[PDB]
Amino acid sequence: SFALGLRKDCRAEIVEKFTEPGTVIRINEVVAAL
Amino acid sequence: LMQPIQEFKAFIESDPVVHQEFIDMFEGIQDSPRNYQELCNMFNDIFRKAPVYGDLGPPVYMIMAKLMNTRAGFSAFTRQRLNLHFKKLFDTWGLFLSSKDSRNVLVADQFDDRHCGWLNERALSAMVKHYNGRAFDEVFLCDKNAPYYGFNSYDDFFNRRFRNRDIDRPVVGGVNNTTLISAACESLSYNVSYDVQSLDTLVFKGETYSLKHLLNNDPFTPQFEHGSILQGFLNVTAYHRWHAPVNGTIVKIINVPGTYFAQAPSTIGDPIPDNDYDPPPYLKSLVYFSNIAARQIMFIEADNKEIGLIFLVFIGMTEISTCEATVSEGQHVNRGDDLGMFHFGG
Repeated sequence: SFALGLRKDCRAEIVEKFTEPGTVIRINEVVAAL
Repeated sequence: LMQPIQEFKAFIESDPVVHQEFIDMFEGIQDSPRNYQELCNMFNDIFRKAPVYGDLGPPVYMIMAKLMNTRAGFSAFTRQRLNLHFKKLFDTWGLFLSSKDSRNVLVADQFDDRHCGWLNERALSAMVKHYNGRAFDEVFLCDKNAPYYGFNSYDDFFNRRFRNRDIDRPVVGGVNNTTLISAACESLSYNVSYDVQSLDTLVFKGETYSLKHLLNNDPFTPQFEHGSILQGFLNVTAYHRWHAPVNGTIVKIINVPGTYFAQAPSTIGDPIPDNDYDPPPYLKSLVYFSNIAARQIMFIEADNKEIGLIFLVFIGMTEISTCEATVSEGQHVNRGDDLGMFHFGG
């Protein structure tokens, strides 16, 4: 398992589709963006 | 029995409380293992051979799941003293899984009604499910004409690299766009949490992060108070290397000893499904045990100041709990480069 951590002051936002458990995460694809 | 299992058994017997835990955890179990002695004997078989394709999880997990699902088992598995032995057991196993002899599962042979080798088309198909019609030997770097597809050990196969990431797993938007953060592991979405915090104990609010625990009281911990966390789960057949999520500098790598077989206490006693669409209690515990499992914490300073300091935690699960970094503190990396990988081990 792995976890990515972002600060509150970080202007990047996790991509909403990944808040649904079970969504496929293709490595190198975008999971958060400014 | 191999010496590490001997010392493991001797430890169980050395402390009457531990010993009692290794009795109560088997209460009413009619199948093998039925006691801690059979457990040790089955370990002695498992650690001498490589895993095969077919089960819902790796082989130590499979024979441990019923034990993990008891109070007695959770108590035992949350003692740092015992976990030192699990570490040595799995490290010993991982030696074999790095050796030429572990290639014997890298075959197409069907082994029984439910299990087959890793080059069998059933398994080959499963491993490229998400690669959009491309085949195993296109996606991963191997030799489809060589024996064992060219891998020199099971671990080599387990940590197979991509033949051409720009086709199959591109750095979306390109390494030059520093406003994007990439997924570090081929995985499934597991949890996202916002406004994360620290807890004084991990009790009665199972499946909550505690920054202080997750990050092992690092001096950087306060910077991530109120921040957010995305967590993924890697299937047993997934690519198991780590890629850099940003262009940036490795600030700090910390290796934290922890648990292997601790599920969330709130799930102790839940049913262990005899299928595969239903998650067993352990696989409903990933947020909880990210706080306490053997893990590696990696702090990265993104080149883009608006992203800044980020962290990655690579979280072990049962026998797949070794976290090898292949980068060094101070090194620079681009989004998509190797950070390291998982191995069978402690």
